Amino acid sequence: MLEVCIIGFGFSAIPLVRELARTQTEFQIISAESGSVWDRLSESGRLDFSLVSSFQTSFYSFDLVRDYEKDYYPTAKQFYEMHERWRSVYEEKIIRDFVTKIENFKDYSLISTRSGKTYEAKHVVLATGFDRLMNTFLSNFDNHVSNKTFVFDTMGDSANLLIAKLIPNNNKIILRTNGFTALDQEVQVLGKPFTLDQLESPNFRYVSSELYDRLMMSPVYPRTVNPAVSYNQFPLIRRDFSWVDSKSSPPNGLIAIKYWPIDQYYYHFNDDLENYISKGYLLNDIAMWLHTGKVILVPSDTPINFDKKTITYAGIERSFHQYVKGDAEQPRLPTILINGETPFEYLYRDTFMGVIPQRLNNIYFLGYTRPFTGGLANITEMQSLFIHKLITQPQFHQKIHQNLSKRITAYNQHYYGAAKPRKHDHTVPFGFYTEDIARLIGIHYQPNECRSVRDLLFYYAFPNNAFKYRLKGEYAVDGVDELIQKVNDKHDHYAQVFVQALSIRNMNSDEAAEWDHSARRFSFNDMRHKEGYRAFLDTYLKAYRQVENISVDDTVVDEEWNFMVKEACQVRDKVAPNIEYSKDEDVNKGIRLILSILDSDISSLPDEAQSIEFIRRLLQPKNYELLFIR
Ligand SMILES: Cc1cc2nc3c(=O)[nH]c(=O)nc-3n(C[C@H](O)[C@H](O)[C@H](O)COP(=O)(O)OP(=O)(O)OC[C@H]3O[C@@H](n4cnc5c(N)ncnc54)[C@H](O)[C@@H]3O)c2cc1C
Ligand SMILES: N[C@@H](Cc1c[nH]c2ccc(Br)cc12)C(=O)O
Repeated sequence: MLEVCIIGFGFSAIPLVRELARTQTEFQIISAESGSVWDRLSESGRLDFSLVSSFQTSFYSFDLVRDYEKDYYPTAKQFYEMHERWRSVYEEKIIRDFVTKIENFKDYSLISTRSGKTYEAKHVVLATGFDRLMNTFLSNFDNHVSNKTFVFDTMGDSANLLIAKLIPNNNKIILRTNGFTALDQEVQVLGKPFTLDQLESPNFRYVSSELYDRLMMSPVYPRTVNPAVSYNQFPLIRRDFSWVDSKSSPPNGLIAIKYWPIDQYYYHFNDDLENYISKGYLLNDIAMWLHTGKVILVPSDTPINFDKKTITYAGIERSFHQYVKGDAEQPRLPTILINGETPFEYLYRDTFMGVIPQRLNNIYFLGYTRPFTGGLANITEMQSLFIHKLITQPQFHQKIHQNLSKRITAYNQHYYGAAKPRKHDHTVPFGFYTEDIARLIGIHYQPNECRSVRDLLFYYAFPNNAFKYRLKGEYAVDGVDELIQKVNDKHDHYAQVFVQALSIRNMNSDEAAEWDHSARRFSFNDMRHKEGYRAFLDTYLKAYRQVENISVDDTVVDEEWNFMVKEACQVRDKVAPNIEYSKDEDVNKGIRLILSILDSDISSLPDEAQSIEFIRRLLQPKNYELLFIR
């Protein structure tokens, strides 16, 4: 009898397959001849974009320990090429077939395929990915279309990439939506670029949820009246967050689009523009789009007639080429029959950690948890270790399964509270989720075991990437020690984010919100760093056009657009003139102090002032309890 059957092989299954091979656990892989989105993109020649996520968080530890030399954003092509190298390694283990049904019994499953071949497996892993409605617009939709109006109903990473490809052909973009959360994928810290995922210091939640909340949420919730922030210049981008019923911030179920702010795009690519664009580094600055009016927001309830293909805003009945419904995404599960008979119904909240479903035996879900920021690799790598330990160690299987029902209840209380199930429940802050899996497995770190200030930085400030937990113990990866030193050496041991937490320990929500926005350039949606980039933007559009052999005339005028843009940008034409310290000042001093006491013993530190008292209490954080683990 087959010990393990993995269904679907793309990206998510790689780490688990690796661990099963290591313990010589008997496994077979079944995966469709047709492959995935990435093969459609490959063969239609549309691997012509880059990831929104850092190398550090998008490629697995066993690759990073060989190939990390610096932070960069991988291209679509580099991501697919990495899928194809790992497929080649394991191709002998893969049956090319399509699973149509799983019949789940007490300690085994009967798997049906389209060939009609049947397989019996004690443990079954689904790593089948998602059906995504937007994939067609990326796969197929045309790059010649020009000067048309498009209406999007929702704003996600796919819509934002499509908008990036549309804008250089003078296509006009209308977002009719109930707000969206966008974040600069990169932040300049004392002149050095940090991806946003490197600045979240998530283990500060254990100190207090209130402190973690005021440190993180001012770019998301409208807490500052600083007139430089997009959610003040363009109030329509604001969301209804009344659904949120949890002390854990940022909450599970929050989604953001991550985008290149034009200032950082310039710093990276100005020097060799066309060649960078040709590689898939595309400018997707939604905030620069709202600034220059190439995108406009209109109310959620703005009247639209699909019969005549017109939207009614600014007293103008406006004609559009295409309405884009908006990315719904569904896990590609085959029919699963409970005890051979009753169809299983998938709901994220009814699985433990997005992996273990109820009323099924020895069936695990790999790849159906989405990270709030950073790449999927961090999530799937930790899920792979969790599944590996559940499949190979019966004691661990029993320990998790015995009280599965109450772990799930305790998880849902902590992270969702009394909120109704939502379609984005599957979205988790990466640094909570990786840490949660690490504590479940026992490869986590103990704050009490920190000895030096250096150790405290590693524990609190070093990002909770999967490879953080493969330094030592049960799932150690060779070379992770040198990886961490490289990453620490390049990011000043994450002293800046440690200092951020220190700066707001004694503030309230509102004070923290003002402080986070006092910078010359604050991290997210800073509308002061747009105007001075218009010259660069034309160099960009021209370079893009040259790359894609496009002709277009920038003298054509859509006076109806102008009335709608000016109607749209009314609040901005009021607020932006009100524009015009602390964060820049506090960071620069804090970092000097911290770097000075790096190798100082914590326990020994004497009685600036209560910042030492605070640093000492980090050995004994008061909000460490996670009842889905304990
Ligand atoms: C446009 C786009 C951009 C993305 N950008 C990023 C990014 O910047 N950073 C990031 O970290 N992530 C990103 N992702 C998300 C993620 O990294 C990819 O979706 C990834 O391909 C998911 O890998 P997977 O193994 O879960 O699924 P897939 O890659 O889809 O692989 C699943 C495989 O299972 C097969 N299969 C499905 N059902 C069956 C069945 N019943 N029987 C047999 N075989 C089956 C499929 O044919 C496929 O070959 C992006 C996704 C998309 C679509
Ligand atoms: N005070 C932090 C906020 C931050 C940093 N990184 C983040 C990522 C997601 C979200 Br929501 C917030 C952040 C910063 O500005 O560096």
